[PDB]
Amino acid sequence: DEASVSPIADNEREAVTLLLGYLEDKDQLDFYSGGPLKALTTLVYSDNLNLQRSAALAFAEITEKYVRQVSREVLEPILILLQSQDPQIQVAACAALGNLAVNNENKLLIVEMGGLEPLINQMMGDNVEVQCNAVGCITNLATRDDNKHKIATSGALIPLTKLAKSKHIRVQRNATGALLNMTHSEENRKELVNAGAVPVLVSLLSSTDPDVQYYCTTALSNIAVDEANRKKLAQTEPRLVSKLVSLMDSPSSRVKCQATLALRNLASDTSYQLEIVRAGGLPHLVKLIQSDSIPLVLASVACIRNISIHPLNEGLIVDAGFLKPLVRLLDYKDSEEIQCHAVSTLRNLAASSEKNRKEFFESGAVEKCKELALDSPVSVQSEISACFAILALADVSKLDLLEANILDALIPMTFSQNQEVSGNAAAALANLCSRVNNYTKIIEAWDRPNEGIRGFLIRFLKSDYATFEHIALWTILQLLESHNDKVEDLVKNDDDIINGV
Amino acid sequence: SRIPIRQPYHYSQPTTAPFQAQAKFH
Repeated sequence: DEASVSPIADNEREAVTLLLGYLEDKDQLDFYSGGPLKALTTLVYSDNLNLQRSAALAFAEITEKYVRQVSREVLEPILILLQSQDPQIQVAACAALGNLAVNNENKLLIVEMGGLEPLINQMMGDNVEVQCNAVGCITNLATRDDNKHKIATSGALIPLTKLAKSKHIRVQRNATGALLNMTHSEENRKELVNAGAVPVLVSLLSSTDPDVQYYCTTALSNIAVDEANRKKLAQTEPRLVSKLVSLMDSPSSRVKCQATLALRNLASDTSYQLEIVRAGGLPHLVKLIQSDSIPLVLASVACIRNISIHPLNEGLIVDAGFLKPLVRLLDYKDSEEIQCHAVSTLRNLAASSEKNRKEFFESGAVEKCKELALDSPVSVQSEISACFAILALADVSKLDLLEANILDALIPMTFSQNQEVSGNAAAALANLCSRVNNYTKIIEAWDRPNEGIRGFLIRFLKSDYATFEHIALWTILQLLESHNDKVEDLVKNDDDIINGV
Repeated sequence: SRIPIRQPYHYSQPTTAPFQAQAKFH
């Protein structure tokens, strides 16, 4: 001024001394407003590199400490620090921006103020720390649904794909994390596929890093949701199935689970329904449905439910010993989904071929089904109903089913208000009465239990469902053409014949 | 031959995993 001179302007000395005053009483004072904010702003605008650095470190430590929603004016200076050429300023400023980007509103506010291009150009510089931090920012910003569209259509997927291959593990973690967060919507997945990041992920399923391989597994699992993606992946990278199968035995459990789910998503299509079995995933799954951890059980039984759709797999599936663990899973009462998956699996297995039927029966499947045929959710009831409908079409199995007192389960199910349950149960009952050598159990179940077959016929004759009236009539004719006197005079009751209208 | 037919969408339909990645900094 007049007595002395310094290299630093007086407003900035003001700022620095005030800042010193604040940094040792963080408790008491809010930093995203007022005094602290004007200090930091002044220090951002300054000529002096050291003061800028000081501001950046300040911002970084503050944002590290606590995260709240902040105004325009908290963000502008950090965005200006981002424009700096000083490496450590870049580091601190990015870290601060990400710590702020933890909070949801701040994500939208940051992206809307145009932070994307700074972050992107930071990522294309070859200082590793700023790569890690800037990519990290993109990662945290890509967790808001509003943003990921705008992030995708900005060209960030290209440096993300690039940096996902980094020899530095921190960078790779943040990068693959971002790529993962870009797989929550269909169009983001489309954009992600276009950038050619799929071969990178597929390759990085072999990463020894837990975080990286988990992120890539989850990302691929999320991509497999779309059918076009599934086809294109079946064409492009054939090795995927194998790698996922091997990942079903990973050190980390979340990886086993997510990989199993990815295999389910893939198993939605038939080519994969076969190729998973070729890759020898049946052992891992057998081990997994018998496991303790119920998410693994859920994933594995959903997966096997999808795989069992293809008939050609059937034998393999039975020869791998799946039946009794599945029947065991039927006892699980607390998870409706596991029940549904297991019973649906059984339905698939039975519906496919009539060859390993013997093994199916020997598994104790039918008795468990009979046991749950009334005490179970309508879902399970429905699948059990379909299953019975399937089994009652094997002429050689008819008398055995009848002998196992299957009518005691079928007859009440025909009261169910669910079209599938009642319908298929009635069809099964009808086909059990058709052309059997012995009508004993049919006779014994004429009135008992639950009003018996007589009650059944009487009711379904008066249904409006044309098909039901017809299965009633057809049942009657199948009983008349039974060449068994007793039953033919059981039809002498003409409740049936004046209602046979 | 008159088996009950499985609905085209009667399978375990694919889902998007709910996991969201968190960034780690300096």
